[PDB]
Amino acid sequence: LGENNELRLTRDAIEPCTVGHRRYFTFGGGYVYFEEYAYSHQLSRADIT
Amino acid sequence: ATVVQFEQPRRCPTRPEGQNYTEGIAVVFKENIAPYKFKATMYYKDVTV
Ligand SMILES: *[C@@H]1O[C@H](CO)[C@@H](O[C@@H]2O[C@H](CO)[C@@H](O)[C@H](O)[C@H]2NC(C)=O)[C@H](O)[C@H]1NC(C)=O
Repeated sequence: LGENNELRLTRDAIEPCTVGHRRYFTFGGGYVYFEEYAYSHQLSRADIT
Repeated sequence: ATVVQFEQPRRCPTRPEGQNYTEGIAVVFKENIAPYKFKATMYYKDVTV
């Protein structure tokens, strides 16, 4: 998953695993939420100020 | 903890299609206040004593 619903084909986007990881990524018409490199849950636009 | 997002584009007002006009010729009449006028002839004789 790239930026703005783009599908990248080369998985060369890596990173040294870190404690405290917590990220939202644009997915579909909303977001997807990962905590500690683990799929937490998808989340639609309305639930972010 | 605190996480915000940018607002997305908006639906702009459609330009209204607009009025349609009928081309025509018009003659505007009003109430008549002029008296009917017609010429006549008077016949008489003045008398005196
Ligand atoms: C005057 O004529 C135009 C012709 O295009 C009308 O266009 C209409 O636009 C409305 C949007 O309100 C559509 O629902 C109609 O389908 C359109 N009709 C056609 C034939 O294109 C326009 O609406 C007319 N005038 C008014 C006041 O609506």
